[PDB]
Amino acid sequence: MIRLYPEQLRAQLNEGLRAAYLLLGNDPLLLQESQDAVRQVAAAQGFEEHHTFSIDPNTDWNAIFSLCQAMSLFASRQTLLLLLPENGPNAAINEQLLTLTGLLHDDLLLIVRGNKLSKAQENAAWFTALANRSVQVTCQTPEQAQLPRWVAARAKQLNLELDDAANQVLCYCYEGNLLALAQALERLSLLWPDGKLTLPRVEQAVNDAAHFTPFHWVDALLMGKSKRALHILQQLRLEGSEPVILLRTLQRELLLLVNLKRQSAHTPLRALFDKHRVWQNRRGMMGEALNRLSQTQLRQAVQLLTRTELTLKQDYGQSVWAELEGLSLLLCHKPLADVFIDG
Amino acid sequence: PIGQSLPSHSVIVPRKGVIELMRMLDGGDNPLRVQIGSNNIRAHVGDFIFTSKLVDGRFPDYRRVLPKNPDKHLEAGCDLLKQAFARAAILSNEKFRGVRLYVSENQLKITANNPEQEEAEEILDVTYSGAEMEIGFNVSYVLDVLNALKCENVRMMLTDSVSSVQIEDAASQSAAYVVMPMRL
Amino acid sequence: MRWYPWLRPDFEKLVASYQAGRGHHALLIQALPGMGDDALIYALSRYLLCQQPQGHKSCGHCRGCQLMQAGTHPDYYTLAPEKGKNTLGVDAVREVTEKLNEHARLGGAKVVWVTDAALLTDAAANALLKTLEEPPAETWFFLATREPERLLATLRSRCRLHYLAPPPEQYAVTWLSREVTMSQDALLAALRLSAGSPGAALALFQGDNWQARETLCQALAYSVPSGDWYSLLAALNHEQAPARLHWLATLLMDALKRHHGAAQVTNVDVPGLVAELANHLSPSRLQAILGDVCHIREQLMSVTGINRELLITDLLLRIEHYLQPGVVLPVPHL
Amino acid sequence: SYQVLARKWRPQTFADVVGQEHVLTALANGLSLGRIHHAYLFSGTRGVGKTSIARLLAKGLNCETGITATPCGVCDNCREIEQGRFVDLIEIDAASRTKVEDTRDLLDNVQYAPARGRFKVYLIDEVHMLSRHSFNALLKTLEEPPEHVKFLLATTDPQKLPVTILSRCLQFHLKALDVEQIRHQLEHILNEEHIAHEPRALQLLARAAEGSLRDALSLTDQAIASGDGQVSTQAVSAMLGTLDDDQALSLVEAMVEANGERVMALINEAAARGIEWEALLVEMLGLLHRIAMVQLSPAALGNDMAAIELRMRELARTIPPTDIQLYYQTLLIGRKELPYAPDRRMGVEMTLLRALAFH
Amino acid sequence: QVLARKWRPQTFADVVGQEHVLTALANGLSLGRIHHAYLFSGTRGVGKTSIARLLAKGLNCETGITATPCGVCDNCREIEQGRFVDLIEIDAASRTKVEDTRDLLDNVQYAPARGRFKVYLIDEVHMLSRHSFNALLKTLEEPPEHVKFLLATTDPQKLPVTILSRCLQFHLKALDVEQIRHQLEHILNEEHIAHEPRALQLLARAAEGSLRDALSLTDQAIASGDGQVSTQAVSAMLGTLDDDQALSLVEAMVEANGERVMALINEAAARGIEWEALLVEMLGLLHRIAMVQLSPAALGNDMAAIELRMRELARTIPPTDIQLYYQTLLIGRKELPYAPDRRMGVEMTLLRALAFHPRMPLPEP
Amino acid sequence: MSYQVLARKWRPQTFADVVGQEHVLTALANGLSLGRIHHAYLFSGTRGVGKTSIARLLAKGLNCETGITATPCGVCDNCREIEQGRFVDLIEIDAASRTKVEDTRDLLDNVQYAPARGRFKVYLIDEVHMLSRHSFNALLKTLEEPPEHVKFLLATTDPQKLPVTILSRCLQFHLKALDVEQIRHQLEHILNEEHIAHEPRALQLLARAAEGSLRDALSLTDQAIASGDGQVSTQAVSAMLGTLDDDQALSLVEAMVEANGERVMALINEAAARGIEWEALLVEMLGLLHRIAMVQLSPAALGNDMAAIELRMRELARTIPPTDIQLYYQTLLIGRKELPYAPDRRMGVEMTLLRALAFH
Repeated sequence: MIRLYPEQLRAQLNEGLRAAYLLLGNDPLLLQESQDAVRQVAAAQGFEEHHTFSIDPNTDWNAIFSLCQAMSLFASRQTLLLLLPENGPNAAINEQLLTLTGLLHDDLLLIVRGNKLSKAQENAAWFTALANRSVQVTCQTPEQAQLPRWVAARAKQLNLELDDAANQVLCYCYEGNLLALAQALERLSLLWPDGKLTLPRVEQAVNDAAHFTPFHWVDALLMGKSKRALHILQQLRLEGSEPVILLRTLQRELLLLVNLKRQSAHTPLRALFDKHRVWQNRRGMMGEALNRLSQTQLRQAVQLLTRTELTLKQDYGQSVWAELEGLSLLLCHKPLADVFIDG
Repeated sequence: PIGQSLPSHSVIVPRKGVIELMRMLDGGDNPLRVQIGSNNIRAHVGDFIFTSKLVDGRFPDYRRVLPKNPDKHLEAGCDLLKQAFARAAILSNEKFRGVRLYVSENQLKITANNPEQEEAEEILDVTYSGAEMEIGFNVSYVLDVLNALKCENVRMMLTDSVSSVQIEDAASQSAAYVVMPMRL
Repeated sequence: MRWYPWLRPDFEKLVASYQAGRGHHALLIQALPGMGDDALIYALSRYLLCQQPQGHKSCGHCRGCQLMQAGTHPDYYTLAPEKGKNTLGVDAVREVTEKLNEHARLGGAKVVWVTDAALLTDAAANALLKTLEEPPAETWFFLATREPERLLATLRSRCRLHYLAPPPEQYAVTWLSREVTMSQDALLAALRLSAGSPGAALALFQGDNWQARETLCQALAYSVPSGDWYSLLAALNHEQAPARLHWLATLLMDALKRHHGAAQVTNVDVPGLVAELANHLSPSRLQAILGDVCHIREQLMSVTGINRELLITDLLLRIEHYLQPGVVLPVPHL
Repeated sequence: SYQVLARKWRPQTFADVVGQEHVLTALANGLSLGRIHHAYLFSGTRGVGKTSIARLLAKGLNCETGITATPCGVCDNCREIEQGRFVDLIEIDAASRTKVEDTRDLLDNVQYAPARGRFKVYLIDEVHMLSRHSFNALLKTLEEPPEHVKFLLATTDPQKLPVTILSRCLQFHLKALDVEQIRHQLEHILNEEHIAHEPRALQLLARAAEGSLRDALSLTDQAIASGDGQVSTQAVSAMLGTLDDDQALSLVEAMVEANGERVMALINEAAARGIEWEALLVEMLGLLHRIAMVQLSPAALGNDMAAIELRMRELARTIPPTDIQLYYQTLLIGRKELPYAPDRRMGVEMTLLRALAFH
Repeated sequence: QVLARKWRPQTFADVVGQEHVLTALANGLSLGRIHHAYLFSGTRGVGKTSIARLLAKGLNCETGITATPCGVCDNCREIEQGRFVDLIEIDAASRTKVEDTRDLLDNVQYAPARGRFKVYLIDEVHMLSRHSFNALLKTLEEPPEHVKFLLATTDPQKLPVTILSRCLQFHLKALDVEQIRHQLEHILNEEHIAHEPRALQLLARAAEGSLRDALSLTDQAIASGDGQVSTQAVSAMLGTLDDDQALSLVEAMVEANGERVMALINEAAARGIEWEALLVEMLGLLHRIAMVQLSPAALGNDMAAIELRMRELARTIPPTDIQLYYQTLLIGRKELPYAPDRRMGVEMTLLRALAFHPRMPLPEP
Repeated sequence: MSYQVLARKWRPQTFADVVGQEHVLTALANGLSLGRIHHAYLFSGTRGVGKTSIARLLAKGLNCETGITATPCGVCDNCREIEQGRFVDLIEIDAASRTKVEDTRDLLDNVQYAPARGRFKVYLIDEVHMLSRHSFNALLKTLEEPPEHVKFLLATTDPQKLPVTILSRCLQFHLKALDVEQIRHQLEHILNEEHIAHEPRALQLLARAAEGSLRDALSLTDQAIASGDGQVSTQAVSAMLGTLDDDQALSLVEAMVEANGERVMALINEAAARGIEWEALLVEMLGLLHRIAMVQLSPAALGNDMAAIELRMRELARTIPPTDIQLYYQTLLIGRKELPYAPDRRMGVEMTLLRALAFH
């Protein structure tokens, strides 16, 4: 099935009545955007009878009219938003999905927003007979990389200048968060009279409806900035953050650091920062930390990380907040080395 | 009174059966005929043949349950009473439907209160000698028997005092019925 | 599982006993339900419900048997766990139980058998105490566990236990071997690794578990010298991690055995590897390590939100930490 | 199906139940006097006599000889008590029930006063199960319930049972039952039973009854079931997985020998028969304890490792106190940690390994 | 019977300690510094409640408003009698519903019908649903000038902070064995019932600062007996001896004894009395001794006279020894489970301390 | 008699009223006064931001009797109505019973009804995150294709329980924590104007003491006042802060590190005297040591919110070398396992502490 990118949704929308315009993707900004465009043009297209009706994981189904000549008290085509289960339509669903494919879907102009389906669903007969009439709109988000581009086009959504200096700083700090970034650009535009972004201006007031990712801290740590990383966490507190997340993300990078530290101490930095991942900008911070972080001193650190993780997670000890202070310096070993009793 | 002396058998019919049987009587059908077998029984009514495997196990006692000296004879009319009773329950206790009675001799009296305010009161007659029965019971049960009591002079044999009251038809003894008081 | 031959003699006694009402109507079969208990159980009900007829038969004939075969025997119950759960809830229980206070409903005794009583719930169990203790008429209850350990004591106070170990290893291997090809060492390594239970032994050769056993075995032999354990993350990182975690343990343990001079291993599916452990590692730390393999195996199972991986990794590094000097080397205690 | 003994061994009088005199007496005594609480709390192990003291009491309240220290055997009420049906008495397993729901209903019926009983007596057992709400709901009538109504609480544990509840019961804590108290009672029992008892087995069971008379009794039924008649040692030693062998010390020694193999190969086969590890463990531990004791006083012990006393002695003295403590300690922790091992067999090996690593 | 209930407090008289809380109550009842809200937290021995009825009865009488230790008029009396109108008692049972809370909120509107203030009184609030908590934020936040809500939450923890910021907190605390002992005696003197101070101590000790509970125990003594409160009934139905036993043994261990210790080992095994009771008993003493090391202070209420054994022990036993032992012991305690037996275990841990005695361990070869 | 009750006002009841939370207040009027208002919105943020106090100001300018102004309008009784429910176009329709599908159906049969006073239907739906899955299908109906007149004004303090669709659908304004000065100043003038006595320092205490909520600030004043005889006395506020707080581990840390004999016991006794859990107290001690131990591995250890106590943490840290910190730390940790088999955790703790003595 045709994959469409939301920005190109008009291609299939417009050209013809796509049955199931399946905005599977996940950037909510993208999903939202792919939804309303079908609808808008759908509602305009005599499907004003527009209802939303999820499809539970539950068998669900209700309005399965898809032609029956029942109406003439209120004739028209209607349109039916399906919000999908987690992974998509399951059995019953799939079934009654495969039924619709079978019929004019008359009055049931399919708009299936959701996420990526599961494979078997996509091989499941319903998701087989939609094809060629439906539209899959990949509503998936930019890499760090494509993110500025997008961001930059997106500026002009707001038409304001934005500043690409700022874009980046948005692309990093809102690396991957289109929606909030979109709203980000909104709050501040309002806030001023001018509402013209540019980097200086976006410093003075920063959208308190858009996050300052773990990265700031952890990256600060990459560097070895064992104080910097710490400060970002003072903030990550006042901010209320769930510790899980921090751990999660930290875990993500550090395990990446281990493995890359195994292979890196003999492989040029940062290439691997993107041969894997490690943002562009981090790549430097990251090529460093492999050199800084010698895999051994690195071992005890993991043992404390794990420790805290468990403290949380099995134990629900909420002192993981203090355990980290150790670790910062246990791991970094300071920007230098300075590895000490675990905690 | 009727029946036979002819053996009884563990014939414990359920809840349901008794209904259809009851159905198989009314004047109608044939008379109801039973082979009381422990096993099963074989009932004859209508074009049916109604047969249970019977639950076999005892059926709890039924002689003891008779009040302790049900004896004050509260010859009332089952109906009137059934009415009065129906009324009284309303501003009686709204939970259990435990009406409390202070049958004035020869008359009656009833004092009901629904905890939840209100009170209902009746004055009715029951040829009742022997001092106030002063017993309350679940009116919810009661009416049921009044009504399953096809007999309309029902003498109650109570032991006046918050203790069981047997009620029987005054007029026969067939339907004899016992409920128990409420609280102490 | 299936009815195996080694379920029969158990049955007979029990039905005998049952028939003699010497045999208590209760019953507990230690033996894995994996080593056959279920069929054994049900074989009993087969009879028991149809009232126990014939000396001892699984019952092929019988209305009870057949209606129980149809299952429509009301007497009959299978009384599995509850499916809104997956454990045998109280409610499930409350029902079947109370149906037995209405006597037999189509004759023959009833048999109300738990599939794997190992699987009961507590409100269920608590519920079942009085019924397993107290005998309702014609009830022959039949319970199944992986091991007796699958049940609570108060219950077992009243369980008329009919033990049932695993059948012997040899047979458990021959039995195991019939059905999985790969050397008897893998059968056994696995069987042994199964605490000798077949039923338990068998599972290993399925999947890529025993191939991964091997797999794992390989990476590790590299890991061990190299002080890169980290290589092993995957070999053991699995839905059967604990199992793979298990594959591994029985070798570590074999290396400590070499550390007490002991040819004896439970994974006779390679002794080289075993030697090298002891070899590159002081037993202290072998020993320390052995602890933890399970411990993770536990944790992978216990810690909510636990990164299977995270845990599989930490461990490797840390091993790797130990191989390393100066890095203090535990021994397990306090 | 087929009958049990445990129940059938339940009191009629205080004797049928071994121990808890504090309670027996506490009971005989309560009963006789006006020291009848409508709140009792029998807290003892499952049919240690949490349920037994309840029975005696019951018969005694609904002794149709009033309230009586002993329940005046026969009374209708008394003898029906332990038989089905008995209106006064309404008994309850709050086990099956967990719901509060179950708890609510219950409180309602106390009203209906028997058409012939003399204390509407209520017996809850296994109350722990019930939910919190179920618990708290009871406080209301533990305090002032309607008349006749009682609240004989029997609990295994009054622990899943609030302070206020205990605060509001006579708690006759039935303490536990000595192996011997048990052995004896059993010894007495089994012998009454036609089938030749079996001392060995009696003891095998006595210790094995777990301080609860009920099980004790249970065991027995069961031993017969699978011994298809007659209590015999062997059927019970085996039935019990119990090693009447000195393998405990054998292995201890072979650990001490630094002997790896012997220690281990032996366990593995034991595991084919799945042989009980614990039994084995407790013993080892004990020896050690004594030996050290034998060091202290090779007499001031109240040791029962006499057959090997000399062995004990021998050990005791030759091995410094210290090390004895230490052996004792090692394996104690390993036992602690035995189960943890995913083959059971595995946990014990560890324990010993660590010992064997100690030497 | 319910002497636990019966004996409950009802006047200021019946409140033991918390005189500060009484003084304060009396005081805030005089000058109008009364705030709407009160918050009694504390033990179920003193009763969260008792002190409330006292406040309540002090907040309204029929003689105006004055602090009053005891009933007067009706209002007060009633209040304490659990009869007053504005009383409006807030509790739980199978009751754990929203609807209950609602009503309260509603009478706020109302002015006291008999009281000089509306006198609602919660006990402990923690069985109720999530909603009812918040429902109160509102009314509390801004309360009438004639409705008094006297909260009690055993733990002020249950209660939200905005309303708690506002609260006049009063905390009731636990009561001594001595005070309890002192008490039980007094009460058993009122309902003259035999007791012996040792039985009293054994009881007073076992109670857990909850006089109500101390009274629960006394109840099953009287019943285990026939109204006696002898030490045996008490010590048996309680399963506890006297410190001396231990102390005598401890004096035995220090002094490295193996027989003495074996003996008292058996002494214990003989009274159908507990093994860790001892262990416990022992660590306590170690500490006390050790306390007495530093200050001529800190000694028990189950010793009114074994003070000297203590003083002594503090003096003679190097601190080291005291730790070793407390330690050896404590480990006993923990490990005692895996022991092959508690008695052995018990026996073995003392063999340990001694095998490890910082005097001398067992004969060592 | 509750005397004064200020924990009802001084959250934003006018666009200008409260001099903390401006982050939102500033862009709020530029949007509103201007026609560039959305159909639907979202409010969030910690209490005492006057969570709601915002949504209500939005409706007023919609529904003012001075058009669509973000300009204050007091002679506009719309405006006053709006600040209460009284305004017909303001529906204070809640969300705590609007959680079944049927609860929401009805609200949409009313999106066919025009501002009868204001110029927007303003459906002020607050604390939303309580709705069933079915409920969430149906609200989106008036967003997706939006009915303008209605304005749906959403307040929550949990924006997560509202789908991405809805979120993407709404414009969110985020309300923040109030700072020591924000609060202090707000009070300082408000109480200055409300003719209320503010001994300045009481503010700073209270300001400091609670930062995040403006609401809190006034609830605490209410007790402070009852205790201050109508006054925000420093005496009142310190007093109040004492009621709700005791530090027995810092003192204890000091006493045990000094090797003071009986001060430790004295303190342990006080710590019992005004009870404190012995375990928590162990742990309370543990953390202090660490904090000093970290003050020595990073001044960063003391986060900016810790400025309030940096001076002593700093200084405790600097009177003590960190090794000894990890020595005592070691001792405490061990003590911590003693409490359970400790016949008493106070003892367990005292016993533990008497060990600390020997290391001074």
